[PDB]
Amino acid sequence: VGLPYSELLSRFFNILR
Amino acid sequence: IINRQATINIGTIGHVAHGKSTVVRAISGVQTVRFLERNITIKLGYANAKIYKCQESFKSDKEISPKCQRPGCPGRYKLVRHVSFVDCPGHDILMSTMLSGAAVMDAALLLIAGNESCPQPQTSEHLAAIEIMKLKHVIILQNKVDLMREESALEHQKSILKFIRGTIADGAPIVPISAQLKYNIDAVNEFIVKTIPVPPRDFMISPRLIVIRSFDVNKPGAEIEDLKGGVAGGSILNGVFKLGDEIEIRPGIVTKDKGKIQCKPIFSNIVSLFAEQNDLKFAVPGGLIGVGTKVDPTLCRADRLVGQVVGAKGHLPNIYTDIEINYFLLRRLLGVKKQAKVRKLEPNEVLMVNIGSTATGARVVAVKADMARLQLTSPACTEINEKIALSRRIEKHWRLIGWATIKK
Repeated sequence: VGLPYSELLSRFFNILR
Repeated sequence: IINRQATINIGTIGHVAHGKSTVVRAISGVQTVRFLERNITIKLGYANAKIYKCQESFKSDKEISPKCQRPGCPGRYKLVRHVSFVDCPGHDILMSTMLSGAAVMDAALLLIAGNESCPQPQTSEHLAAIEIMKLKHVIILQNKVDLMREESALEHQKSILKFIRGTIADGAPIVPISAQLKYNIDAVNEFIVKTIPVPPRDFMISPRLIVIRSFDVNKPGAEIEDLKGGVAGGSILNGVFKLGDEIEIRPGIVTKDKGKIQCKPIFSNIVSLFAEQNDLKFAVPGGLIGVGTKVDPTLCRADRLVGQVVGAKGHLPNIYTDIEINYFLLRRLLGVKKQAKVRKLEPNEVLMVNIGSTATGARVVAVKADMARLQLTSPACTEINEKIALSRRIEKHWRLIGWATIKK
């Protein structure tokens, strides 16, 4: 199952230096 | 806060120069053992993590600090679990240590970097090993994501998904985490609680201990009249230990060099147990404990005690020189950079057989179809059945072939 990964990825993209 | 020891063993796999130690550091805080006398014995280090939950959103739930001040709620964290990390290196030369680590492991963590190539043989080999040695709880982690593009990472993920379908691991969670920037570890922590449960373990089972690392407690500057005993860094799968028991190291030792050897297994009484940070009376199985015994500090120095079985007084296991194995072979070789077909086993050839934690060289005598007889150079012990990984030589260094079980 690969569905809540996308949200996590998005979050990661959002929070960066 | 109660000082409870390790409950379940979690191991981490990857590749050289990829980043595993850094990841471990990010997770916990206390620096790894590796990175002459102290720590140096094997390839695996020693780390400890904390699982404390704050339930009073989305992914943010678990934390690394004992006091909750970061997310919002000022209330104290609830005690869930305490875990010990077994970090095994992913190098082409050293694999015995990794194999040893695997035997004790109950949970696995895969690490693949983003910027490098998608199909790596070593990682595949590791996965295969995990599949073999009764492990199904696998979490896939992406290491270097910050240096990668928006769609490239997605593509990589897709490729990974495509790859992992026919394997034993079916519902494996995938998490992207930064090692150098320290982010998204909360999700990982949450997953640790969610997907992986603790297997049933009871007092009734006979004590069995496996020693991976060796320690000598000697400090320069101080006088000799203040000495400390030899410490054996050993992990337990089954059997609860308490302070004040007799322990024996099974395989045997050479003390005299003319004259036939007849000396018994190395007997030692427990002096002090080193778990997590501070000494404890009871030893709960499912973690690595520095068992300080009456054994010599000179014996626990370097490459002498790597993967050896330890038993308590009042129990008798068997020692074997000739072993009866039931093997199963794979189609194509894993680990080679190019893939080569696996040949049928030839009589009289030096092959490396890894029974649980032991690193032994064995020669084949008779081949039928499924049953094989092997002659060992260095002594090995058998208790129940044990999980075995087989390795052969074709080009320069060792390559994995398949799995085996002892029929006794």
